[PDB]
Amino acid sequence: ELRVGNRYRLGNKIGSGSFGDIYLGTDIAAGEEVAIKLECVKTKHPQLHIESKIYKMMQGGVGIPTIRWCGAEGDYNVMVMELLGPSLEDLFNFCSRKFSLKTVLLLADQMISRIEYIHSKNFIHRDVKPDNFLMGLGKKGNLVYIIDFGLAKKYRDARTHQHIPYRENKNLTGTARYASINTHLGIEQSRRDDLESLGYVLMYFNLGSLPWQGLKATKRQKYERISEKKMSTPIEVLCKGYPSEFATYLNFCRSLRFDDKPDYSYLRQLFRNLFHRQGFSYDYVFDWNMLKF
Ligand SMILES: O=C(Nc1nc2ccc(C(F)(F)F)cc2[nH]1)c1csc(NC(=O)c2ccccc2OC(F)(F)F)n1
Ligand SMILES: CCCCCCCCO[C@@H]1O[C@H](CO)[C@@H](O)[C@H](O)[C@H]1O
Ligand SMILES: CCCCCCCCO[C@@H]1O[C@H](CO)[C@@H](O)[C@H](O)[C@H]1O
Repeated sequence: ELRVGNRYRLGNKIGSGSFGDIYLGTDIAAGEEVAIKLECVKTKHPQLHIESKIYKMMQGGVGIPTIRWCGAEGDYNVMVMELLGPSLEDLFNFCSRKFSLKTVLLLADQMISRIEYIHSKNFIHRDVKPDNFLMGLGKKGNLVYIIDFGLAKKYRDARTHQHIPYRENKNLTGTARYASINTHLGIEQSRRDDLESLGYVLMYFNLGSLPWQGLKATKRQKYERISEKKMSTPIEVLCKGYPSEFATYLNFCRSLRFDDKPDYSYLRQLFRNLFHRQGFSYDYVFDWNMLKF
């Protein structure tokens, strides 16, 4: 039996994290399960304390995981969080890697709002991907949460709101599959890039895979092939067979200037108007609704 924080029983691994994997655990006192993130202290660049600080700054926002405890204990840095439900990637697989339009639009609405919230607190996320959105549990089972602040960083000064400077020659940060075109080009990430990535996530959900997925290969040619393919795929080819709003969303995000504040409301309204034009009911009945978590 393994214990951390003189309070939590450590269980088995439930997932990966940017830096440190995630384990199920039990809060022995409260008789409740929790999620426990562990980072090895001999890791080359320890990050967990920084990440926990970001979670603390995000607290109180809708769809932000609650921190219960953080501390170092011997060979591990430990972060204990409220347990959440499955990831959108888990649920996508459950659903045979295709979501209905209704589900994609219900998800888009919340996901835009999560990103907007992180931006409002002065950070960019930098790794918007299905694995980093989790559904809640119980009464919050239809709430989408955003997680993993391991790659996040400030994009503006907290007092003046002066934007970070434009620069280039940046190494890739985040998943190549969902990176913005400017991220592939080595441009410093900013708010538009989180939103562009979300655009690719929504098309991934619509399509089942993206055109730059499953390319094969030095240091390496794989990322270069992804970048080249993504950069040369016409939006209208990517989005063929799906409502025009998906291409409108992507063109909008791509046209944002480096320091522009995105019109989040416009983007949410694009999808909401479509939702209601289609005559969907906003009843939070997702494709996985037969699962009762
Ligand atoms: O990861 C889960 N919880 C979780 N709560 C967290 C709280 C904070 C953090 C943080 F990042 F440290 F902040 C991470 C967390 N991770 C979780 C709960 S259930 C599950 N996975 C399936 O049920 C499933 C797996 C594979 C295929 C299908 C799956 O379920 C379902 F429902 F999709 F079919 N994963
Ligand atoms: C909180 C409910 C328990 C979640 C169980 C889902 C576990 C499946 O998911 C996973 O567990 C694997 C082994 O099972 C690990 O090796 C992987 O890191 C992880 O993807
Ligand atoms: C309580 C009943 C819910 C059963 C949840 C099990 C979901 C298994 O999960 C999955 O679904 C498919 C079938 O294995 C596969 O295509 C996916 O890759 C796999 O991840």
